[PDB]
Amino acid sequence: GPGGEMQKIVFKIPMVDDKSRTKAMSLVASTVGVHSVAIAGDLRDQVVVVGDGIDSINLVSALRKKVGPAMFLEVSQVKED
Amino acid sequence: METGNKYIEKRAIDLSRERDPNFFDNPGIPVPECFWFMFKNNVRQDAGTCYSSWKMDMKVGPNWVHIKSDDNCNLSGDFPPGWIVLGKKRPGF
Repeated sequence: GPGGEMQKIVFKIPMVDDKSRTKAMSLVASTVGVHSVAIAGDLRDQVVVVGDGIDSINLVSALRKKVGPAMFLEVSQVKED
Repeated sequence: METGNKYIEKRAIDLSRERDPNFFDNPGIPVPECFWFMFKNNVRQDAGTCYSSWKMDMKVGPNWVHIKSDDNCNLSGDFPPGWIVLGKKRPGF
């Protein structure tokens, strides 16, 4: 509700192939606070994460170590009546 | 209009000729009402979805931009030179 919204964090992660995408997904889905994650975008490299209390610092560091050169695209709150 | 003359208008990005964003409406959260499209020198970079009557921080090339949306999905922010993010209301919303 208003004041208690989920986080929305979108990364751009240049992906070699579907194997990088699978790894991104498993990593994000095993991260504390994450509710759900999707990959889409024009290059299938937009990683949309939603959740609560996600430590984006540690998440982006892990993606950079394990997947590829992740960049922040967006940080926002989910609009929820 | 005699032969050999030329005429054009200014080249305003036309969202009606843009393919939809490759979006995924996450079933756990409210469906966002807007599409956004990011351009540099009129060349599409990427596209996505966002909420109407709302706000977000988005990385637009070399600069963070604080993007506000109105109820019709018009997007405002201090975009870096040559960049823009344009919104449209999704069909049915």
